Amino acid sequence: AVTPSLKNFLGSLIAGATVLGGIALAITAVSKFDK
Amino acid sequence: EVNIYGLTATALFIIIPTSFLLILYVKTAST
Amino acid sequence: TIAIGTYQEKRTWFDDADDWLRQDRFVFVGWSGLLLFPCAYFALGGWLTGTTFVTSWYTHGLATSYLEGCNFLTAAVSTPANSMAHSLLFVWGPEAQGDFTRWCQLGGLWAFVALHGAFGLIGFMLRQFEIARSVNLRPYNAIAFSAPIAVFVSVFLIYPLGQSGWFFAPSFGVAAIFRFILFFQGFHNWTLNPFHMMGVAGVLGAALLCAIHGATVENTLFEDGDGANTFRAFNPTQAEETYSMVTANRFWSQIFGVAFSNKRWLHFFMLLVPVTGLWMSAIGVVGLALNLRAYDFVSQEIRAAEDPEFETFYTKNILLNEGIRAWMAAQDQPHERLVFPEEVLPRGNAL
Amino acid sequence: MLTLKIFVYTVVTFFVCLFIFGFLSNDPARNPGKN
Amino acid sequence: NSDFQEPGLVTPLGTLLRPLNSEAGKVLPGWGTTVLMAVFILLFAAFLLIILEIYNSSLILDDVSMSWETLAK
Amino acid sequence: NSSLWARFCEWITSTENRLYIGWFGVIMIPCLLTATSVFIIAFIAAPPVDIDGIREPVSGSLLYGNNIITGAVIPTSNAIGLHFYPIWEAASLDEWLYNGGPYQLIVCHFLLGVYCYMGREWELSFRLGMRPWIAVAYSAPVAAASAVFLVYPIGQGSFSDGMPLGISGTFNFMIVFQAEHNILMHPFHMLGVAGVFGGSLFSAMHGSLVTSSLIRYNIVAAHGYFGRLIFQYASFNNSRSLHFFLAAWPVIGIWFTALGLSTMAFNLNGFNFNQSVVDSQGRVLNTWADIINRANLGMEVMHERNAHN
Amino acid sequence: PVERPFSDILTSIRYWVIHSITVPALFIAGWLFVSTGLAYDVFGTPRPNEYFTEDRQEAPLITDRFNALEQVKKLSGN
Amino acid sequence: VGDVNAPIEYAVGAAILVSLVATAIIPIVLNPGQQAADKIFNAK
Amino acid sequence: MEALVYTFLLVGTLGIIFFSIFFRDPPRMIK
Amino acid sequence: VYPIFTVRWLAIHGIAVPTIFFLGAITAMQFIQR
Amino acid sequence: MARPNPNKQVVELNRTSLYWGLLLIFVLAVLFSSYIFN
Ligand code: CLA
Ligand code: CLA
Ligand code: CLA
Ligand SMILES: C=Cc1c(C)c2cc3nc(c4c5[nH]c(cc6nc(cc1[nH]2)C(C)=C6CC)c(C)c5C(=O)[C@@H]4C(=O)OC)[C@@H](CCC(=O)OC/C=C(\C)CCC[C@H](C)CCC[C@H](C)CCCC(C)C)[C@@H]3C
Ligand SMILES: CC(C)=CCC/C(C)=C/CC/C(C)=C/CC/C(C)=C/CC/C(C)=C/CC/C(C)=C/CC/C(C)=C/CC/C(C)=C/CC/C(C)=C/CC1=CC(=O)C(C)=C(C)C1=O
Ligand SMILES: CCCCCCCCCCCCCCCC(=O)OC[C@H](COP(=O)(O)OC[C@@H](O)CO)OC(=O)CCCCCCCCCCCCCCC
Ligand SMILES: CCCCCCCCCCCCCCCC(=O)OC[C@H](COP(=O)(O)OC[C@@H](O)CO)OC(=O)CCCCCCCCCCCCCCC
Ligand SMILES: CCCCCCCCCCCCCCCC(=O)OC[C@H](COP(=O)(O)OC[C@@H](O)CO)OC(=O)CCCCCCCCCCCCCCC
Ligand SMILES: CC1=C(/C=C/C(C)=C/C=C/C(C)=C/C=C/C=C(C)/C=C/C=C(C)/C=C/C2=C(C)CCCC2(C)C)C(C)(C)CCC1
Ligand SMILES: CC1=C(C)C(=O)C(CC[C@](C)(O)CCC[C@H](C)CCC[C@H](C)CCCC(C)C)=C(C)C1=O
Ligand SMILES: [Fe+2]
Repeated sequence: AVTPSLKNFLGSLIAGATVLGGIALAITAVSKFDK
Repeated sequence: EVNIYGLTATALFIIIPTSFLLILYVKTAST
Repeated sequence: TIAIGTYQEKRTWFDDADDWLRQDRFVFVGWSGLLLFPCAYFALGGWLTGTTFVTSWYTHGLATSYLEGCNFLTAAVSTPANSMAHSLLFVWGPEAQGDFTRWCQLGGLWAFVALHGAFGLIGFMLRQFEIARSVNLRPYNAIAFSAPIAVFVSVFLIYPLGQSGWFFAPSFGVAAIFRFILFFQGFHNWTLNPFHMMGVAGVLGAALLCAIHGATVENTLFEDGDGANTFRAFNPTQAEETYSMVTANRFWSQIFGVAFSNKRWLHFFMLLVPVTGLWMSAIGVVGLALNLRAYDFVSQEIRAAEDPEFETFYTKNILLNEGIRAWMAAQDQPHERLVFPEEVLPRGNAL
Repeated sequence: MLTLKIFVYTVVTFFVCLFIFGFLSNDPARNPGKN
Repeated sequence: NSDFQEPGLVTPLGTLLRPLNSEAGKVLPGWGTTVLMAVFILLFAAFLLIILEIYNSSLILDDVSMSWETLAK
Repeated sequence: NSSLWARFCEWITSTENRLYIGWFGVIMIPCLLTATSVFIIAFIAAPPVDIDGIREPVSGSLLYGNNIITGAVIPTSNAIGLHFYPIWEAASLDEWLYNGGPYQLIVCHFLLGVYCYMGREWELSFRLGMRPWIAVAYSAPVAAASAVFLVYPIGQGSFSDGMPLGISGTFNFMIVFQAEHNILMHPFHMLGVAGVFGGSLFSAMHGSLVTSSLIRYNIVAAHGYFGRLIFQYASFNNSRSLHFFLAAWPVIGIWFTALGLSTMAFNLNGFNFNQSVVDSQGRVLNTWADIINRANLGMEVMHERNAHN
Repeated sequence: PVERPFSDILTSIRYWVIHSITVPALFIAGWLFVSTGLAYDVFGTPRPNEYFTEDRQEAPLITDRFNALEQVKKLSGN
Repeated sequence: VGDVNAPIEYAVGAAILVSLVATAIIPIVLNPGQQAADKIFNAK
Repeated sequence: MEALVYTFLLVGTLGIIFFSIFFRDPPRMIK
Repeated sequence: VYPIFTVRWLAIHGIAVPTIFFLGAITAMQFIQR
Repeated sequence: MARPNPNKQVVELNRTSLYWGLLLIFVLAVLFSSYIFN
């Protein structure tokens, strides 16, 4: 069964993926604007 | 003769590096 | 055959990202910046927030915050309680369950700061490597920093990992660090361990070298300026050195007995001393983490126990350690629920 | 031990007199500079 | 030097194993297959995190008991 | 020029000797030689000494069951207090040993030797054309040693409070301060710790940059690295100011810590934050200072004998 | 594209117009944050009169890992 | 209990004094650094 | 036995110090 | 010279805003009767 | 027994290095002998 701790862990995985994607998008957009 | 192993350890640690360094110095000084 | 050189292909997103990151601005971001800046920023922010608002009432039974009326020397970010043995104390973890107030109360802020700070140190080392590669210099600053990172890793992660839990790691503060130092002096006899002796020698020798080199260089300058002050008689584009090596060499060969005759060797010795000292100290604390302490000198203990009329400073140090332990464990370790009656507390009156 | 006292006093006086008569024998003018 | 100072010794095993040590320095154009490596690295990191949390009691699973008592299965 | 005095002056003042002597040399040489001779002899084969003056001798010589770490030369007895106790003042050599005269002998001769070494540094610097400001740098360790070995006993009133010449003696010395005066919280000791740590940091980093720059540029190349590493552009762009800063930081730190120890000799104290936080109704909430104070209280209680037979 | 010198902004008018009305807002926000009592609620720091609960007259102790939330809620009296 | 004794009048009075003393000296400390960084940059 | 070992080690250290002071190779590299 | 919202702007503001907030908080804490 | 190896240098150790090594070993022995003997 999906224990609450496992649900929280999957949520943390999603949040980390979101943070990394945000950083990547920021660098990409800024580089494209400047070049 | 107390802690014979300790005495042997001290003697080896004082002799082996000293002999190695002295042999190296004599070998190189010939150049 | 189809040979190839370097960068003879079409440009890619990676090329644009690299070009933007490695620009010339007031702040050098670089690739290591992505890992360094966020982590260090959050570490500093967490420390300040913990020292300003959060308290340690429910972990150590103390009051450590400006909101509670503590000075800059007594405020600190206390470690989590001993019940939380080695949990990483995530906000979403089984302990906090997602409540920020309870997360702060239990003491996960310490783990937050410690982890993000360790990753910040890694990022800083990578930044030094990146700068050195960019400007084409050998990376010796990398090793010079590899020393303190090793010391930090040892003290703040390996020592608690061998003990009961995070409760015994340093708390980020001044009075907390003093408590830590006294705690080792009492329980481990950390002052008698050879590794701390070597570290002390290394640090003191580093200070000595700094002072002596500065004094010698500043007291052997060449006459290349009419003004009374020698600071303005120099520009960064000088060709020759600003001080006479021969005169300093003769002076220190006639005063002390042995003197340097090679700039590279001198500055490399400067680099070498402190790094070795701190590495040896780190190894010593690594050993202590497993309660592998140099405490006994069993022969002296046996001789002292045999007859009371034989006292050396070592026995007095042992007695002082006993006193420290007995009198401080009462409130230093609340989870043990220790209540020593005044009859049993060690005292010099009873020897 | 009076003899030891006498010997120590004599030695100390000799050395101190040597030092004093040393620094008084035109110290400042014996330097590598010329002025 | 000529052919790096004349040819070396020849042995049957050397001749047999020569093919495995011939194409030195060959490379593919572009980035090749770095994206697959990145995906695999991410999956490995996730697996390492999962095991680390399982062994640290930060991720309690129904089946695992996480104690010496599991030896009495 | 050919007078015996002239020949002696030329020999003492000559710079062709392997080790320069000078007049400060003629003073310091016998002092330091006597100090080291007596120190070695007492460290090897000295008998017990009653430091506390309660007929409880403390053994510190190697022959009496001791190592390098646990050996030392015990300071003089508490009965002598601050009196002057030369060898010819004691009734007999055995009593002189029992009371602890060689500590006084060593400390006096060594202090004179270090002061004359300070003087000889300037003397040789002047004989060569160098500038005379190395003695100022050397004053820091000399000041600290003079404080610890002479000023603290004067303030406390006895030489038994001096630092025993050993390792475990030094550790006991430090522990007794932390018990009595709370040195750790004194601002001057904080400045001393900062000076030592900053000196180590600057030595390591200066060595690293200089070694990296030196290629088969010394300051104009590494400055580009430093300005962008931790920001802080155009801070130490002059090669002379940098070395002056190096020479200045640790010396000032050690001066401040020595002055702090001297002030503690007259017993003001370190800081004291005991019971500085109280809630309503008057109850007391513990802070880290209270734990430090508990450790200090246990230390002090252990040290004092009180009941001495 | 040259990272205008700080001197240029120092003499600007819009810079001062913005900052002289913005910074005081932050300062007053902090003052009201720690004055209204929001800090105690947000960060869980007990008030001076909440240290010792009616039924408890000593420092608290968690002595529990997987039920630390309920333990802390009970000890704090909330 | 744990309320602030002082009123908001002093809050604003001190805000004015500690807000216009920090927004005008943060660019004066960095000016040397920004002036020297450009000299270091675009050179090597 | 321990005392003799300690004395020998200290004497050896002092002897190496003296030899370094008095029998060093001349520093002709830069002088 | 013209564009704003650069790296320097973000870097300075990030450490500037919380500093002012915390200074206000501490100044307010000063005037508590305990 | 096949061909002399071109990569063959010889180690060199000046006197200062020898003094440093002797000092290091003797100092370490001084520091550690008491602990070894207990
Ligand atoms: C580069 C910057 C950086 C770095 C290195 C870290 C690192 C860390 N943070 Mg910090 N953090 C950051 C930025 C950063 N953070 C930012 C920007 C914020 C604000 C949003 C935070 C807010 C924050 C909080 C509030 C907390 C942390 C915590 C942590 C620690 C736990 C890491 C973890 O499990 O997270 C998750 C990490 C990952 C998910 C790794 C990435 C792996 C990806 C997702 C793989 C995906 C592949 C695939 C889809 C997965 C398949 C499996 C499944 C889905 C089927 C760690 C030391 C926690 C901690 O330890 O505090 C005590 C904590 O409580 N951080
Ligand atoms: C003469 C007295 C003396 C001296 C010189 C030393 C010397 C030393 N001791 Mg000490 N010690 C002594 C007596 C002494 N000891 C006594 C009598 C005791 C009682 C037992 C102790 C107890 C003791 C303990 C318990 C410990 C030491 C440690 C050390 C070492 C410190 C290494 C270091 O700098 O780490 C400090 C540096 C770091 C941790 C690096 C962190 C740097 C980060 C990355 C910077 C962060 C950025 C920051 C926010 C920027 C702000 C800058 C701002 C401050 C300006 C060093 C060899 C420590 C050690 O090295 O053990 C391994 C240690 O744990 N000693
Ligand atoms: C991180 C931990 C730490 C650190 C880094 C320090 C650092 C320091 N402490 Mg503190 N201390 C600590 C923890 C710490 N302490 C704790 C926990 C305690 C309580 C247990 C103390 C208690 C304490 C006391 C009580 C004292 C210190 C002192 C000092 C200083 C010692 C170095 C000095 O000034 O000597 C300077 C150099 C000398 C004293 C040596 C002089 C050398 C002479 C002049 C020449 C000798 C010639 C030699 C014999 C011949 C050699 C020739 C050849 C063989 C090489 C330094 C600032 C001392 C201090 O401040 O000094 C005033 C002091 O008195 N500390
Ligand atoms: C008291 C000890 C001590 C401190 C505080 C210190 C501090 C520093 N040294 C640095 C550098 C160095 N240190 C070096 C050698 C040494 N440094 C030493 C000892 C120290 N060095 C010693 C003994 C050596 C000899 C080996 C070198 C060789 C370098 C450098 O190259 C570098 C430099 O250029 O400096 C000029 C800087 C690294 C910046 C940084 O953190 O990156 C950013 C990373 C951050 C901010 C993450 C850290 C987060 C920390 C771990 C969390 C806790 C933060 C709280 C504020 C803790 C407060 C604790 C309370 C008790 C106050 C920083 C100014
Ligand atoms: C009976 C008796 C004898 C009693 C003795 C009892 C007893 C206690 C014995 C002592 C025991 C003992 C030896 C203890 C110490 C043991 C110990 C802790 C060892 C640590 C060893 C160790 C490996 C530590 C690791 C760190 C380490 C390598 C430290 C090195 C320390 C060190 C040598 C520092 C340098 C010291 C020093 C004085 C340097 C000065 C250099 C110098 C002359 C530069 C001058 C100079 C400046 C210029 O600017 C220029 C230009 C020139 C040209 C120039 O020259
Ligand atoms: C996508 C996230 C966007 C930002 C969110 C706000 C960030 C600021 C958070 C401040 C603290 C407030 C409390 C939040 C905490 C909180 O409220 O969590 C709550 C949330 C859900 O828990 P529940 O409240 O549903 O649980 C209740 C019960 O069911 C528990 O048994 O937990 C998660 O799913 C993970 C959330 C992560 C949020 C942190 C984001 C960062 C993740 C780590 C990133 C690492 C990057 C590594 C790169 C290599
Ligand atoms: C009146 C004053 C009398 C002072 C007497 C004491 C002088 C001490 C002489 C130290 C010699 C150390 C060996 C150097 C061996 C040697 O030949 O070094 C020579 C070396 C200079 O070498 P070069 O610059 O020529 O080398 C260039 C390189 O590229 C290699 O060629 O000197 C130094 O680097 C500084 C040495 C300071 C090191 C100080 C160490 C102090 C240790 C003290 C141990 C005491 C133990 C006590 C036990 C009870
Ligand atoms: C089982 C078989 C046996 C195993 C053991 C074998 C051991 C072999 C020997 C290993 C050690 C060799 C050491 C060589 C020593 C040596 O000759 O070094 C010389 C070397 C510098 O060499 P250079 O770069 O000048 O070389 C230039 C070339 O021309 C060759 O000289 O210094 C170092 O790299 C660090 C040396 C150790 C650190 C020295 C300073 C710090 C320690 C001294 C502390 C004194 C006490 C101070 C506190 C009181
Ligand atoms: C919440 C949190 C977070 C974050 C945080 C942060 C990011 C923070 C920051 C913070 C900060 C960023 C802070 C700052 C602060 C500052 C301060 C607090 C300052 C102070 C200062 C002072 C106190 C000064 C003084 C002085 C001077 C210098 C001038 C005059 C003189 C005197 C000495 C008076 C997160 C979400 C991630 C997670 C969870 C937790
Ligand atoms: C020419 C030009 C320059 C010089 C410039 O700085 C910008 C702003 C980009 C950005 C907002 O800084 C993007 C910052 C986002 C960054 C990628 C996030 C990850 C890295 C760090 C967290 C950034 C903060 C570092 C700072 C604290 C030193 C633009 C748009 C331009 O056109
Ligand atoms: Fe230098």
